[PDB]
Amino acid sequence: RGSHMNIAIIPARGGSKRIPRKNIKPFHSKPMIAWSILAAKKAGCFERIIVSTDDAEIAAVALEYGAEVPFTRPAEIANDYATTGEVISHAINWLINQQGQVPENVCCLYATAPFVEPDDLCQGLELLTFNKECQFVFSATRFSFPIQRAIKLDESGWVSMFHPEYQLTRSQDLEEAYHDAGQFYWGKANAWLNKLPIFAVHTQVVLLPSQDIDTQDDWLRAEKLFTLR
Amino acid sequence: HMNIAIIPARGGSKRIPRKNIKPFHSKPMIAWSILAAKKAGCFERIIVSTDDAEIAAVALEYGAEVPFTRPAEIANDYATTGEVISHAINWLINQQGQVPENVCCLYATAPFVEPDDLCQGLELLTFNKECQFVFSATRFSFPIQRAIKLDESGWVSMFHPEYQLTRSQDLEEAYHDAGQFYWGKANAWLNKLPIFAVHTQVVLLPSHRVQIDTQDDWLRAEKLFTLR
Ligand SMILES: CC(=O)N[C@H]([C@@H]1O[C@](OP(=O)(O)OC[C@H]2O[C@@H](n3ccc(N)nc3=O)[C@H](O)[C@@H]2O)(C(=O)O)C[C@H](O)[C@@H]1NC(C)=O)[C@H](C)O
Ligand SMILES: CC(=O)N[C@H]([C@@H]1O[C@](OP(=O)(O)OC[C@H]2O[C@@H](n3ccc(N)nc3=O)[C@H](O)[C@@H]2O)(C(=O)O)C[C@H](O)[C@@H]1NC(C)=O)[C@H](C)O
Repeated sequence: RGSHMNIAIIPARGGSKRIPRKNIKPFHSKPMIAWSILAAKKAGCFERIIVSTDDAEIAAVALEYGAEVPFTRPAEIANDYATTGEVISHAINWLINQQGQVPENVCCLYATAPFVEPDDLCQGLELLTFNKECQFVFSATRFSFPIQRAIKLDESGWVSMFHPEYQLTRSQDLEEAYHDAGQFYWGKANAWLNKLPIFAVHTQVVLLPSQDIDTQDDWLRAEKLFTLR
Repeated sequence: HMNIAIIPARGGSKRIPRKNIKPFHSKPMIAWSILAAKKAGCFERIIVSTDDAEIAAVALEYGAEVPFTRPAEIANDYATTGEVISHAINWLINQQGQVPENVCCLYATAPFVEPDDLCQGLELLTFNKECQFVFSATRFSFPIQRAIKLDESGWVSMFHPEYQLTRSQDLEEAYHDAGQFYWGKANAWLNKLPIFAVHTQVVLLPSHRVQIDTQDDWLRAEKLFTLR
C-alpha cells in the first residue's frame, strides 16, 4: 500500500507463578513490560503499539508508557493453553471489526525483552517486505551445544542419549540447530489470520547473538548485564 | 586411592585457533582449569596432555605437570577425548608404574568451573560401584524438540514439525554436557566405556555458569566472569 500500517502487539497475561507479577516487576528502573513498549516506540517503524492483557495492573502500566490498551483480552485466551497466534489473531480481528483498521504487517513483541534492539525490529520488517514469498520473520538464536548429542536423566539421575548413534560424533559434523529467541515475530496480517505455521519454509529469521529470564535468580543476573557497556 | 586430573589440551581446534590458551580475563584459558584443580585439593596430580609446546609452557607456568608429549595421532581433528585419557593412564602405568583409581578429565576451556563441583563429582562417583562416570551437565533452556534448521537461502524448517504448537511444559526435559569435567573410574576410561550412558551420573550446573561462539561472546563472558 501507499500508506503503511505496521502494528506491534505485546501479549501480557497476569498470573505468573515462578516470578509473581512478572510483567510489572521492576527491571532496572522500569516495570519489565515497559522495556518492550519503549523498544517498539524507539524503533520508529510502528503506526500503533498495543498491549493485549486481561490484567488491570498490566493495562495501567501499559498506558503509563504510551501503549494502547483498546480492549480487555478475552478470558478464554488468557489461559495456560492459548497460543501466541491465537492472541495476535484476536487483536487483528478486533482492529478490523471494532475500528475498521486492516493492518498490513503485524509484529508480536514479547513482554519480557529488555535486551531487544529496536533496530532489529525494523530489520525484521525490512526482511519481511524484501522477499514477497515470506510470511513471517522471527528472532532466532543458535543452540550452543549440538541438540543431536542431548541427554535425558531418569528419576535416579542416570544418563541416556536422545540419539545414542551420535555418542562419538563431532559437533562440526552435525546439522546446525537454532531456536526461537522468544523476542519478536513479524507476520503478514493474513498469515496470522489464516493460522499459517510460523516455523515453516515461508519464514526467515533474524539471528541474535548469545537471556533466560525465567527465575528470580535469572532476573538478578540480567540486571547486571543490562548496565554493562 | 590415587585420584588425578588429566587436562587434554591439543594445539589444533575445530574452530577457534589456540582456544585452549587464548586469553580469557587476562590469563590463558587453561590457567583457570589448573588453578581450580589446585584449589579443589582432591587431586594427587594435575597433568596436561598436549602435543603443543606453547601449551606445555603455559601448563608448566601455572604449576601443572607435563610428563610426556602427547602423540600427534591423538591430537588431530578426529581423535576423541576418551582416547586421550586412555593414553595418559596407560602412560602412567607403563612409564611410571602409577595405577590411578579415579581419573578426572578436566577441559581447558571451562573458566567458570568450580572447585567444589570437582570434589563433589568424585564423591558421587565413588558412592556407587555401578557408576562409571560423573560429568558436569546443564539443562537446555529451550525445548530441543521445537528446534529449527535453516536452508542455504535462510528458510526455516523444524527438526520435528509435529511439535509446532506444543507447549514447552508438555515435552520431556533435555540436558547437555557442560564441557567442564568428567570423572571416570580408570578402568572405564581404559575399556573405552561410553560416557553418555546409564552407568553415568551428572552434576547439574545452573546454565548461567556454563559459557563461546563469537569474539563478542568472548568479550561478554570475560566481563560476566568478573561480575560472577
Ligand atoms: C566427552 C565428550 O563427549 N565431549 C564432547 C567433545 O566434543 C568435541 O569437543 P572439542 O571442543 O573439539 O574438544 C573439547 C576439548 O578437548 C580437547 N581435545 C579434544 C580431543 C582431543 N583429541 N584432544 C583434545 O585435547 C580440545 O582441545 C578441547 O579443549 C566436539 O565434538 O566438538 C570433541 C571432543 O573430543 C569431545 N568428543 C568426544 C566424543 O570425546 C562434547 C563436549 O560433549
Ligand atoms: C510463536 C511460538 O511458538 N512461541 C513459543 C511460545 O512458547 C510458550 O511460551 P511462554 O513463555 O509460555 O509464553 C510466551 C509469552 O507469551 C505470553 N502469553 C502466552 C500465551 C498466552 N495465551 N498469552 C500470553 O500473554 C507469556 O506470558 C509470555 O510472555 C511455551 O510453550 O513455553 C507458549 C507460547 O504460547 C508460545 N507457543 C506457541 C505455540 O505459540 C516459543 C517461545 O517458541
